[PDB]
Amino acid sequence: RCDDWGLDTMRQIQVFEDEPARIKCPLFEHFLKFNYSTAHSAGLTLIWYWTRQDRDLEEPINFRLPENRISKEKDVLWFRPTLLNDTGNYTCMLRNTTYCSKVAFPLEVVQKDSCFNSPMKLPVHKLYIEYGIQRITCPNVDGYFPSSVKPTITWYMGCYKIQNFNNVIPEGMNLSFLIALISNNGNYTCVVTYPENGRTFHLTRTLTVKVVGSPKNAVPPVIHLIPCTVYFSFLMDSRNEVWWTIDGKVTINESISHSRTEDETRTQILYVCHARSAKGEVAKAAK
Amino acid sequence: APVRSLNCTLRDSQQKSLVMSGPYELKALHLQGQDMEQQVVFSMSFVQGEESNDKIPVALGLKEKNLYLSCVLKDDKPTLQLESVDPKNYPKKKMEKRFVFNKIEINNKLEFESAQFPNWYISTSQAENMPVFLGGTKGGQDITDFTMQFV
Amino acid sequence: KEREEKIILVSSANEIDVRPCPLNPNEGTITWYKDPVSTEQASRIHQHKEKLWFVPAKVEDSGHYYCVVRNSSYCLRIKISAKFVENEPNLCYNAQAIFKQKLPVAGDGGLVCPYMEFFKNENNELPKLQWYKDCKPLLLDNIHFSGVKDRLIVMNVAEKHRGNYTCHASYTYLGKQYPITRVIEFITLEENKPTRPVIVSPANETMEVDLQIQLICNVTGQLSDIAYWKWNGSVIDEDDPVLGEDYYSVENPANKRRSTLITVLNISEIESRFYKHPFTCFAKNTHGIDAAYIQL
Ligand SMILES: *[C@@H]1O[C@H](CO)[C@@H](O)[C@H](O)[C@H]1NC(C)=O
Ligand SMILES: *[C@@H]1O[C@H](CO)[C@@H](O)[C@H](O)[C@H]1NC(C)=O
Ligand SMILES: *[C@@H]1O[C@H](CO)[C@@H](O)[C@H](O)[C@H]1NC(C)=O
Ligand SMILES: *[C@@H]1O[C@H](CO)[C@@H](O)[C@H](O)[C@H]1NC(C)=O
Ligand SMILES: *[C@@H]1O[C@H](CO)[C@@H](O)[C@H](O)[C@H]1NC(C)=O
Ligand SMILES: *[C@@H]1O[C@H](CO)[C@@H](O)[C@H](O)[C@H]1NC(C)=O
Ligand SMILES: *[C@@H]1O[C@H](CO)[C@@H](O)[C@H](O)[C@H]1NC(C)=O
Repeated sequence: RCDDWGLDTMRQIQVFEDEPARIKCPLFEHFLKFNYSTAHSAGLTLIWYWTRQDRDLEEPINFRLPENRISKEKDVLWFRPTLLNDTGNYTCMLRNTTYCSKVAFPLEVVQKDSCFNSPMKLPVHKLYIEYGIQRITCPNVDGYFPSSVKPTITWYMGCYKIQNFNNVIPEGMNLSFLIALISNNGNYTCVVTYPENGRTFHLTRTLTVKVVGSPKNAVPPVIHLIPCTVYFSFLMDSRNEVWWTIDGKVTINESISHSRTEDETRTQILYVCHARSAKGEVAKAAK
Repeated sequence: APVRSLNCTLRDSQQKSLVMSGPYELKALHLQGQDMEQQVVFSMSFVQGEESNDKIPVALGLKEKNLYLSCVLKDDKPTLQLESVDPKNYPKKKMEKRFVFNKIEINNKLEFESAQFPNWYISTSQAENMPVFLGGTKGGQDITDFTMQFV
Repeated sequence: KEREEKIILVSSANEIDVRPCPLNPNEGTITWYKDPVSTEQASRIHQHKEKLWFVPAKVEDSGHYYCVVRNSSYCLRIKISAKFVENEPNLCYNAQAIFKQKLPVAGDGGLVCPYMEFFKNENNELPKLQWYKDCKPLLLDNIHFSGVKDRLIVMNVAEKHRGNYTCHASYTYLGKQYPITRVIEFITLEENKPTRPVIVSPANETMEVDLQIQLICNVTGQLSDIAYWKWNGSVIDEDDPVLGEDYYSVENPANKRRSTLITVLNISEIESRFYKHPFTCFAKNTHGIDAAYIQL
């Protein structure tokens, strides 16, 4: 009898082979309202197990591997480094004799090209076009080493190390974009490499940068067999809607179009046409 | 009028102007106000090329020098040059692929993609007094992004 | 011998300058001459690598100097001219040193301090640039202005930004420090904007049937936009005797980005095909597309 919160997919936890990976037990401060220290004091124990991929048997994790490879430390699970066959779902569970809450997270170890290619679904950090200086930060780096050790961070665009770019300045853990232009679209990689106890590790994150529509051009919706054509200037967290009314609600055919700067164009066919963005709700009638 | 031209001046994103440097060669550099007259005045002929969803096929000729910018191979590498022509014949309407560029123009920021060699662009160098060329990279060491001003 | 670089790069008196040999990258071995130049750095004008150093420069130097790459096989060489200038009275610059730059209001943009590429430190990094506007110094607060490298990133341009700007560095040559000055005239422009051309007429309509008639495409948009006809899913050809296209463009003084584009489908003699498929006008730029027909 557990509270089975299931599988936390708000990881982005695919990970390259031969690299470290720490995972915090997702329970704490998320599923549960408390941290590790409190729960320990509350007489809870934290336990770990997994199911391998192409398997249904919940086995124990092995903590007695060569070089103390997979390690546990409080609410963190440590792989140093990950191997291919580590891929599967890991469960942390907190239990009393009267209490039980568990969740699991996916770990997908993945292989790398010499130029950063992989089946990895890259994450997308959109940048505002022509918008002064904007910065991207090398993701998932905190926890892997103390402030006592200064690593090397190398930035790449494509297969190429970023050195002497026109509007791009690597500033350590931060990559700076000066007045972005659509020329700035692509995959960017950070390779952070550090020493741990007389071994050197490497941490690799790659992400897609897409330059999109400025806030200073964001605007309520613009309206143009009866076509209701509406133009939606790009706004970041916006639900673009379009509907005909007659008074309340013959076929139809929606058609989303996008542009280079992600400005939406919903065309929808067939007496009044409406549109709603995060900046407005308007309507225009028909002849 | 079989095609429309307009007469424009060009600069790159780091504000360098294009001047002609000894013929068959454009170079990009910063210019002082008393030498603004030294700018290559361009004629942007809006030719026919492949319909694109969002590009505009144009040919880039210099103004009464009877030269047009061109894209050809040279040691098996796409290269940008000035071909000379008979002005009674040009500005044609279906221009040969080595004349046509695809204009991408976003908030009045232009880059011209060679139609002959896709994913190649008119690049300038960050350095000064350095000749205009043709690059295989956007977003890197070379500037591929330009501004337009009219005449 | 000679071919002239006839473009007189004017720089600042009492302050260090560097001139390179203006060669297309097919260069050789470069020697500098006056109207040769000393080879030892101590001499206030000299050669180091292949550049002509003025350490510092005084006004008396203004004149023509020569650079000569020689291969025995070839040695035709280039003459360049220099003008040095003391600052105008009550001014931290001189009018004919000014580089003109421009930017659009309501946008964010950046100026560039020209001819700074030679003053880098061994890591190929330049000296912190100090920014000024009309001899008064700038707050690089990263709200209104930011300086990285050779840039002066300016945010929310408005016409108040209009002025002569000054970028300044300090170069160390040989254990004495040297100041480098450049001047930029900031002049504003009309705002940049996402604008898709929009079609006026034809207006998706019928027209009664003839058997040398003209057919008009009116588009409102930029001059860099285009407006063309397609019929039977294909474009008007230069070798189609019935069908002609002539492209005109009326500017607009008021709003240059809202100015008439005109295309005429000069059909001359009808054919029976023309009643069967509509004539579509297309207005298009990088921002978006519009479409309109007339059926015959
Ligand atoms: C949670 O853990 C921290 C230790 O990092 C501790 O300071 C705190 O008292 C604990 N509980 C809370 C949230 O008060
Ligand atoms: C069991 O855990 C529950 C929940 O924290 C707590 O109330 C109880 O005191 C714990 N019992 C023991 C003996 O640890
Ligand atoms: C983890 O388990 C889920 C079921 O909850 C399964 O669908 C998925 O394939 C597993 N993923 C990994 C990384 O093994
Ligand atoms: C990486 O960027 C390229 C463009 O440079 C793009 O075509 C590709 O989709 C990206 N990689 C992945 C796997 O998304
Ligand atoms: C810059 O200075 C020059 C000469 O002193 C003057 O002609 C010009 O008006 C100035 N430009 C601006 C916009 O301040
Ligand atoms: C349509 O274009 C014509 C010129 O062909 C122009 O006179 C007219 O003003 C344009 N339409 C509108 C509504 O301005
Ligand atoms: C005119 O016709 C085109 C198709 O040729 C269509 O896409 C457009 O929406 C029509 N204009 C309107 C608003 O009726």
